Amino acid sequence: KGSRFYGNELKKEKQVNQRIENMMQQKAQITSQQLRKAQLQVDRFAMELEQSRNLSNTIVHIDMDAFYAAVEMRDNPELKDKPIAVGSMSMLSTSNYHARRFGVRAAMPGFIAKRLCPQLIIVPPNFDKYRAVSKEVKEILADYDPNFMAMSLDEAYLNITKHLEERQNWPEDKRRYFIKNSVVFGTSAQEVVKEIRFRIEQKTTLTASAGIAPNTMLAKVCSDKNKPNGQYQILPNRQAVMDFIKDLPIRKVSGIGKVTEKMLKALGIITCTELYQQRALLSLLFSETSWHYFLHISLGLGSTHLTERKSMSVERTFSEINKAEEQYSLCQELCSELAQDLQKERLKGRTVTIKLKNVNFEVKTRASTVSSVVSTAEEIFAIAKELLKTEIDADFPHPLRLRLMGVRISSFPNEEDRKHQQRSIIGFLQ
Amino acid sequence: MFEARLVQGSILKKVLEALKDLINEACWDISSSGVNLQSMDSSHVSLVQLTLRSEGFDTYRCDRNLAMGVNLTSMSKILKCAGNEDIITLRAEDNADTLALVFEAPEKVSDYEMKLMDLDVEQLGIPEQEYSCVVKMPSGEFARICRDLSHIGDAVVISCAKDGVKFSASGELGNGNIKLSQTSEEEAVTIEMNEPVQLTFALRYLNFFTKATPLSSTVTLSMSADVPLVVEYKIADMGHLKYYLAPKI
Amino acid sequence: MFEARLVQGSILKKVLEALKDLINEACWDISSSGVNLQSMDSSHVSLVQLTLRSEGFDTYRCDRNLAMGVNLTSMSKILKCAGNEDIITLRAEDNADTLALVFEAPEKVSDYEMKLMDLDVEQLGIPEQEYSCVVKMPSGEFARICRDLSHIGDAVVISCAKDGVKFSASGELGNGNIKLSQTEEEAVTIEMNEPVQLTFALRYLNFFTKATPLSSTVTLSMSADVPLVVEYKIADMGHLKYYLAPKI
Amino acid sequence: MFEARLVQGSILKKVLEALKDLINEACWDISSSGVNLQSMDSSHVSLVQLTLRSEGFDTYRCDRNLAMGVNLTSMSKILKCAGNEDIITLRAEDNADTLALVFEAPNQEKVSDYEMKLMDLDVEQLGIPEQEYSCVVKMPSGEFARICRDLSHIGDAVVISCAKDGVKFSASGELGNGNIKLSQTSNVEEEAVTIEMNEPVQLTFALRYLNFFTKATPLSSTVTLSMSADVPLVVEYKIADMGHLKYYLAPKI
DNA sequence: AGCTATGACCATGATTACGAATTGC
DNA sequence: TAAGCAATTCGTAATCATGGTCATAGCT
Ligand SMILES: Cc1cn([C@H]2C[C@H](O)[C@@H](COP(=O)(O)OP(=O)(O)OP(=O)(O)O)O2)c(=O)[nH]c1=O
Repeated sequence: KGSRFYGNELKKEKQVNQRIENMMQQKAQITSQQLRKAQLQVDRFAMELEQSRNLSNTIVHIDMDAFYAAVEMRDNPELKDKPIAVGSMSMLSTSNYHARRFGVRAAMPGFIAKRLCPQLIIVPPNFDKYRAVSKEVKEILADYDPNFMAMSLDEAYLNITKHLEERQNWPEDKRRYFIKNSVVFGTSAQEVVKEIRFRIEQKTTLTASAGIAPNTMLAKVCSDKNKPNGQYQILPNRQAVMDFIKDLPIRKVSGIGKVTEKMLKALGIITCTELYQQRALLSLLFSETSWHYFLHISLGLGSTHLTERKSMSVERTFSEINKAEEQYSLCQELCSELAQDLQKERLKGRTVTIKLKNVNFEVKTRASTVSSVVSTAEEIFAIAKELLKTEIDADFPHPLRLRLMGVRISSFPNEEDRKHQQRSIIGFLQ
Repeated sequence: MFEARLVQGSILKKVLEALKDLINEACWDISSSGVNLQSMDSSHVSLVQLTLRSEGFDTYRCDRNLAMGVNLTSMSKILKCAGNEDIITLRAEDNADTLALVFEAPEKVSDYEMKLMDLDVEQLGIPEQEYSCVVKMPSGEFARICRDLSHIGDAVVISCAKDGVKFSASGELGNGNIKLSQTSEEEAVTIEMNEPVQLTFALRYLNFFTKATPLSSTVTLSMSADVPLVVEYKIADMGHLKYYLAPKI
Repeated sequence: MFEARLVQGSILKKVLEALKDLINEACWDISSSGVNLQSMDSSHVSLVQLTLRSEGFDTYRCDRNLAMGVNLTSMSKILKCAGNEDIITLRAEDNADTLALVFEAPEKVSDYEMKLMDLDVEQLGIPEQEYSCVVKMPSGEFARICRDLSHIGDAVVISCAKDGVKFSASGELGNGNIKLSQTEEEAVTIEMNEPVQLTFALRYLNFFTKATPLSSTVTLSMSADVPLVVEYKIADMGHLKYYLAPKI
Repeated sequence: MFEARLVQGSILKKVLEALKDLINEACWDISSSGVNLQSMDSSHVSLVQLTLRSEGFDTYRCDRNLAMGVNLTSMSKILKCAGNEDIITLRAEDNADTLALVFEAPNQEKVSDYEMKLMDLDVEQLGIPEQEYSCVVKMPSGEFARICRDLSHIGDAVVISCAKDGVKFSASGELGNGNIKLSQTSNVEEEAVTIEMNEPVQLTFALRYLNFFTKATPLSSTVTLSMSADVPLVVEYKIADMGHLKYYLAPKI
């Protein structure tokens, strides 16, 4: 409305509109002669892309159906016909399908959606249960492919290009399960996924969507087509990839978000056919990796064959602070809890990057790289108090009015660089 | 009103020629018994500790404890102006932000003034413990050794035993092994060996340690296990300059 | 046929190594009085006045009165090719634009035939004043005081009273306030009339004090608001004077 | 195996100092007569040759005529880690990847063992057969380094002429032709510039290399130069009666 | 006082680090 | 009064390794 959050998104709106006009001023200064060499180059590379468009594999994505709500619903039998909401009065993680139509979505505050539905319940989650109900599903997913790639706790890219051929010579009770025998599932590529959904159904007391595609980005959106408890399928043939690549908004694809949406509402893009019809425009306008992503999201291309940790953070928000001792003392708890969580995987980090947020919402990530590997609650804090010092005393007569501080260990080392691990001196001092 | 007359001026020139390359700022504690310095550098690998007590000063007086932050390159640019013989008279008032050096040639009485700053160096050091290997060797040889393995690699292996002590380094052009075998008046190699200890350090701090070479001719390397190497120089009748360095792996 | 043979060959070497840094090309006026030069730097502040008389040239012969334009960098890079114990024979003709040099060694002679040029000459005179203060100090101590002072700032305030000559400066750290009191060829003598306190800039005095190996001692010559003389006297050959103007 | 002890531990700190910016890879033919080297440099005009024969060594044993491919820049970075008055022993196995250097001080308390990783290359043994010359000039070493560092400020080419009464080093430039003239010496230490001749010589050479060739000047106190027509200039240094170091450089056009 | 050593100071690509912005779940 | 993690993108800029130059000093 007219909030501080409204003020900072107003400034961000000014900035994105300024970049809109800075793009339109570089859009007018091209001609019909500047649409020649770039178009020929990007379609020569698209000939090099589409000729070896190999899609003999069958990649399956398996989402869930309101995962953080559904795993509560397998553990809350009282209100199965009710709309549930996880989170609290600041932010929602995900709400269920009895409330999606009413507007109760993700990335929405706990006060925006709650004034829309007076009859609702909002209960904070239990983050330990989902880590087990993920692994229970992963037990079923490991059988159909050992190299499955769980992105989050629920999404799961699986490759069933090999399991299907080694299923043809099977009997009619190996391919038949029991309700918790029940209906026999066939040998087709739809049927293996029907079997997977049935096992995840009557082994977790829940439901799970799915999606079959020749590629990964197609699977991510086919998993959204027939969405609650449903599925979809595309056939591996170069014609049939084109009939679904049309008539799609770019509010649906992942990797094209909200601001790259508005920077393409300018050039007249809604469908991916229009997004294909601007080869020499988008190749000259946008950056290198972004026009790469646009030219490969145009023909529907991507990952034809499937494939450690690189950061670990703790951030924390709070009310308004205006003192000098409270920031220095509250950086220590965030150094300590992160030092607890850094040893459970036994990783030696060598960078601390604090990150502060004003009461009028500006990010300030102040980084510092050391040469001593950092593990413990006192070998971090003497790298972050010298950044809280540099950015408290650079406002020389005035305090910092922050609302969020957060530390971030990074640059975890290789096997070539974990045999020479230099140590800090603060282990030895007293 | 801190006031300190040093009749051998080259001691202070040699100290702040040693400390300006490794660290670049310091916070000197000047109290009623001497000058102390405690400083770890930016990468938090080495520590340098320094004490010159109030007896080798040709005159010293101080009435209240002072903390004096000093840019060491500014002080090494000011103290480049004394000759090797200037009676150096460092004066400083208490609540003023300037340190008045007054040189005196043996009547060319210069009078320089420096700006201080607000520096908060960490008020902690290695607690008092006991050490396993204590080599004492000629400091020209120690500087030659620490400058004679950096041509190989950035890792020194100090392997200490009873007959002697061995320095080895292995880098992309090969490897090298210098062996010190014990002696038979200041070319004397005494090894107070207890347990034979093999460790590995970074030469990019051992080369900065050997810039206090004309402050003595005898250096004591004191090692243990899971404990930093100590290199110690003794400024004669004055005090000491110690360098602690952390090991690899 | 001008010939000027000097027997202490290090003289011209220390002179031209004190001049090649400041001014680029200059005019050599060649007469029975000797060798003369007045020139300005390329920033029009300092005024170099070199005077060499004919008494101590070991053999002099100058019939006409010539003027020779030289670029001092090439002349000094020729004057880095002789030892500190040679006999210089400078030579010139009216039929050529070639300043010849011969270095004689007591059996390695060194012939050089350097190019001249043709500059548009400026004969500016110096009205001689009666100086307020003239001080004489050993050359190395002044070289040390200016070089030492250059690390502190650039605004040297030379002060003078009968008891003491008092150099000050300032800068981003604090004022290096050197003194020298009233005091055996290495003494400090102060001839004072009125006390002086006058500003100069160190970044040209540093170009000046590279004539320190010429003489054992220098003389500063000052008046109120008149440009000062810094004079390095070659013994029994002439002198080399540098003029600097005060600021503000 | 090959082991060679040499008491003058400074000669390898100077022979392998005159040869680090010139070349960067060479073929040490370690055989029964002693250490050799032959190398045209990174510009393929200047021919280094080097020989430390056997009888000048303190002790010396090998029978397998081996051919070590030696990187001279890293070897000089290792030999710059020794004292001046040390004693140097070389150690090599037969099929060895590495080579061991032993630096024993005469104080004997400190001993150094360095180990250098080799390589393998093949170099042209472009043999330099028996020739007869025209003019020989035998002169001080600091004088020759001084002459070339003088004339390299004037120009960048040098005419060298040798006649019965001495030598002219004539160096034109953009600013006027320098000229330095040297004569003999009759009845006098190191000052003797003895110049013998059968027919006079006027040749011409460059000066980018005679600021490299007289980097060998702490190795001796007399250099010799030799010259004739249609034969390159021979810049010869002698070492402490162990052998010699030749540089070869050709005339111009 | 020149020759040479050599340590302080300085130009300077260049890899590496920093930081805001953007996307996901 | 508007989260909590992680991952990635580009353009800015800090530090470092590099050779060149200069000054002062041990050696000649
Ligand atoms: C998108 C999003 C998800 N999550 C959490 C909550 C969800 O339960 C879980 C899964 O993300 P998603 O699977 O995309 O969302 P969902 O399964 O809740 O809803 P749908 O089935 O319609 O996709 O991850 C967040 O915490 N924050 C977010 O911004």
